[PDB]
Amino acid sequence: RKNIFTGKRLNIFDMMAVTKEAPETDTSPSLWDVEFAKQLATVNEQPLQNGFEELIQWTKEGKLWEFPINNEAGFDDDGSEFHEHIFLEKHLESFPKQGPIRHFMELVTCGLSKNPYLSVKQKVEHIEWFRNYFNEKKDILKESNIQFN
Amino acid sequence: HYVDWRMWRDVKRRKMAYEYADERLRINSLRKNTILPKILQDVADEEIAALPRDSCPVRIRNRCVMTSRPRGVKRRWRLSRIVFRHLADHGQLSGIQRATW
Amino acid sequence: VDVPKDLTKPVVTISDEPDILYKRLSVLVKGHDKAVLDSYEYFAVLAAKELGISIKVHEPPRKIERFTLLQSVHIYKKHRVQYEMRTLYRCLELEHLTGSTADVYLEYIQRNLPEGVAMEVTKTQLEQLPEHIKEPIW
Amino acid sequence: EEVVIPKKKTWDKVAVLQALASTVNRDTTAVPYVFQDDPYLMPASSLESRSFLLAKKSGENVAKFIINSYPKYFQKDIAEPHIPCLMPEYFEPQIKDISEAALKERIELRKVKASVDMFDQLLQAGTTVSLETTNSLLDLLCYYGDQEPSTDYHGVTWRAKNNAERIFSLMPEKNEHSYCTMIRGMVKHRAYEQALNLYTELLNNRLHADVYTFNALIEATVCAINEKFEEKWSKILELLRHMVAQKVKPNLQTFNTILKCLRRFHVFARSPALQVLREMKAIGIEPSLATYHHIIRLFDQPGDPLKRSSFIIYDIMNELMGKRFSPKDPDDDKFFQSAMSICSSLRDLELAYQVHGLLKTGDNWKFIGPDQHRNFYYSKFFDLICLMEQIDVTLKWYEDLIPSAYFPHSQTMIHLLQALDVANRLEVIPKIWKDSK
Amino acid sequence: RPPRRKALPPRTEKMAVDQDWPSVYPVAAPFKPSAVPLPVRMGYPVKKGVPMAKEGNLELLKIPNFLHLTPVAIKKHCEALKDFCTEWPAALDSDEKCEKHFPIEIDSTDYVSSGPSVRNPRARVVVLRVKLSSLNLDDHAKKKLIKLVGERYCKTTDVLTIKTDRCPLRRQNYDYAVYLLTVLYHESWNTEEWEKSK
Amino acid sequence: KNRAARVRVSKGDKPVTYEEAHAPHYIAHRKGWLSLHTGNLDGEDHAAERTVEDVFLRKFMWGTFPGCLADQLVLKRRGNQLEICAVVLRQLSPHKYYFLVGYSETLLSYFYKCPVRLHLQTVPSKVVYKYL
Repeated sequence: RKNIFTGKRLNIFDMMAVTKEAPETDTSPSLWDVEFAKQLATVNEQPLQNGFEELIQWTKEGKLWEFPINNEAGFDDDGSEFHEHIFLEKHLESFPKQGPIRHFMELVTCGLSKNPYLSVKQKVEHIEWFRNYFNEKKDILKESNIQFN
Repeated sequence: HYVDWRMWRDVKRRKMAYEYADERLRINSLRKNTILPKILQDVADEEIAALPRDSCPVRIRNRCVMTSRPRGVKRRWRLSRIVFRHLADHGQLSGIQRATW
Repeated sequence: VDVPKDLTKPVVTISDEPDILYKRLSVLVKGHDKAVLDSYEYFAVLAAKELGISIKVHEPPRKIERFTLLQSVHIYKKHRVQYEMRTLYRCLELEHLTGSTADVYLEYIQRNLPEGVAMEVTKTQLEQLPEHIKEPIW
Repeated sequence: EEVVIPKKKTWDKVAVLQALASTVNRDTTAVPYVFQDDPYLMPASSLESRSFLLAKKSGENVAKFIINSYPKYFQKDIAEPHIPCLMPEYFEPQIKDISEAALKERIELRKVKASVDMFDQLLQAGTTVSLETTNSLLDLLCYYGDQEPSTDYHGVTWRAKNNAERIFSLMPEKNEHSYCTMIRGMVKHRAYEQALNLYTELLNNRLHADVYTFNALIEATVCAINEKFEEKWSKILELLRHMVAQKVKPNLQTFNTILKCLRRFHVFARSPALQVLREMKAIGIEPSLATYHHIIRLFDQPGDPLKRSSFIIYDIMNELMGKRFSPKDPDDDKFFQSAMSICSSLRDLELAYQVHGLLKTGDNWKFIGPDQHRNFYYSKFFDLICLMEQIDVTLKWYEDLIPSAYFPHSQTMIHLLQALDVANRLEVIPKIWKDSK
Repeated sequence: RPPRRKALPPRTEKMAVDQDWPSVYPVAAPFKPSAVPLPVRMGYPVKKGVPMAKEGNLELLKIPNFLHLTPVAIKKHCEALKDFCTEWPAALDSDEKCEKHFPIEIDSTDYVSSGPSVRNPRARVVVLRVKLSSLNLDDHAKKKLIKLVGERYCKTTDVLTIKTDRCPLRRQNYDYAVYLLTVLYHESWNTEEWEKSK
Repeated sequence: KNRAARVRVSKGDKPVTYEEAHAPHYIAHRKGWLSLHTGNLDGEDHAAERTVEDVFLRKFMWGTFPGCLADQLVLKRRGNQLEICAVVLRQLSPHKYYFLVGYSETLLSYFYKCPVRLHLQTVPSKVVYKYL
């Protein structure tokens, strides 16, 4: 005739004034916690009731594409920006300010800027290789009276 | 386990061309221009000649991907005419039907 | 009698960012089958009508790419086989729908896109002038 | 004239799929979706259902074994975006030199022999190891009790001759975690006496045990000795007071372990279990399905359920009605089985209907448990329905559940036949036989 | 001799005429004869024959059936999805008002195809369009901008069209289009000394 | 005389299914394609890769279900999904069928990095459209 939730208690722990508002989530996870989480997942583990649940699980696992379809989904070119791809003149600072070498590297940088198939790293690598090659060939260039740096 | 030794040679050529494509492009860009001095262009010619022969893209042949046939290959499907006909006449290629008009 | 007593629903969060406005979505579906395209058109039109989206339909002219191959394995050049790959089109133009509605409708019609039917949706995104262009910085 | 731009509604990548799935109910005529919808491959019995699912899982395991054995045949990734879960999985350590990084790598890879050898070589060579690295090694060893993990192919389970205690002795620096992991491993492997001894060592060292250590100690204290209920009750209260003094706040696992261990005494612990539940409610540690299931199993005993068990189940159902559950305890799945068991025992069809409605509300159905538990639950539910319901609603339930929910057993069919005979609706008797076939 | 398993009767027999069809087919699935309670027949009939029955009919298995998209199912799906939609601004009743308030139109394309790879380079193209009338320009700035853009401006439609396709991503191309519009506008409003040689 | 994909009449007793009976010039006229994917449409790409995948799938499925297959496969592709619809004889016990289904689905999913489903329809015997 009495509610079970109301009555004499253990009276060991008083009603906590404030719950834990300063969690220790910064701690590293333990194998015990990993297995506890695995069991928490297992208690919900059930066979798929219908095809919609299968699609939901596949989307969660990443096996199935998200919709609406984004052809660039799951791909960012290292978070680059348009100015990094196009304005590559800043990478020509190791080249003569004026001269035939500057003209050729201007052509090369224009071609690279027009190129949408190369990441910024590869575009920079091309210019770096050109710089290294010209440095190794500075003798011939200076014979032709064209200074390189 | 390729179809024939010719297919193996083509695979090796494709792999080497992919490996050396960046350097070949850089050296060709150094060559195919008039801005740079002639001596540097001649040096670039010698350097690109010194590259391995199989790295040249012109040596790549579009053999069939299933019978190594070097001719009659449809580039869109990379199959010889005989294999393509065999698959299309059995209905195993989507949307391909006999053309009658 | 085994109906669920309560229903669970997905979470739709009204963000504070203003939604994107779309002037026109041009969903161009390509297929090898006219009946399949007609059924897909009926499905998409019914979905748009039940979702309160203005929609128009038209059929761009088909493209029949043809090519020829030698028939016999050896010689007999005068005998050939000609194959073709018909591409039938259906363009659905959806006018004046927001970004959320556009995303929902596109996801619904793309997840149900029949096999053998490709889709090319073109989105016209209405935009306002940037601050640098409203008045000259000069 | 002003134009307004509506706010952008945002949702999860599966929100549309969930919304669509909300509109489809369960196909009564169809077998569960995991099977093949073909007459020759539709399972025709509970045994056939279990065997078919086990065969499918065996095929998946064989495929995974071959993938893992020959990873070079599946390394060609042609998927965009990348799909990590479809790539082969490696089980070989990369850091081969004896180092702390190699030890941590082996611990993460759960290679017990490699981890033990790495620790031995590290100790012999004198290279540096942190307290956290040795703590992780102790976690790995004690949780498994040095038992080698089981893969597809390649009682007091605590071994008397084990490397966990050996490494603990070899451990120069020990902390709260170092004692706690060994205590938890001993309790998990039912080495209660050694766990209590190490807890005494921790108390002597003036360290503070974690809540998990307290739960393990409660289990060890209850299962170590055979005493009257009051002795274990006083011991549990003393451990709780120790936790209070140490200022550690308990969790759901604490009271869950307390009830699970006190389940032995039944009538002795009946009212004290109510006191524990009241304490849980006062603290704010909301009981989960496992807590109620443990209370049900404690109050369950041959005798007269009308005395106290009826009150317990009715109060539990009144409390839980209209509440969506969540995964809180690893034993949350067995609640519905025991609930339906008592529903059948009490012959209260209304109570069973309330329990089933609670199961159907929200995502509570996912807590129905494994295949055996689901079959038992539905068998008891259908037996009660046949016993205590009008034959028309009984037949409606029969159509709704079987075969979509479960495959009936001969006893359930006999009960249905008895109900039909009571209703004098023998015209269904032939159909039932076909159903039996 | 081991017993031979007997195939069960199809569950279409147990179906009801007034059942809920979307429950049977929630998602796109191949045509299952044991699950479709219709006496459909497909196949070119033999002489003095009938079209092949659905059981074993590979032709029906080939068809991308719409049995999961019946009108009842479509209506229920739309009712469920109505919660996700946002109402279009009722003020913008016509394209005239849209151009009045939103003078920049950005065109982009998403391509859906069957395959394991979703990448498609053609999706990176962005097309910005703006009516010079909707911009704020004078006679000289408009004349200079027209010469600067060249073929991108169609005097018949008074629409400037900037097409950006040189960046790998669509967002980068959109940013480049905005930047190009900005610099073109600023140079148009900028006057050079050598412009006096006109 | 044309010989492609035709079953020449010999005695009037050899049974052939619907697909075997029809000659290549009946494709898209009286019989649909056995594989449906957007590769061969206008402007689309990766037709060769899809064709190679289809050929390998057909060979693998024929060699994985020895004598079980009662007809050619149907390879449908929706997005990155891949449904293999097959018609199989009722020879093996369903345990072996389920084992093979799980095996083939998992192996093909890991080999082509796409979610592969396998739908089997069982028939008592090879369906006979006519006799040749």
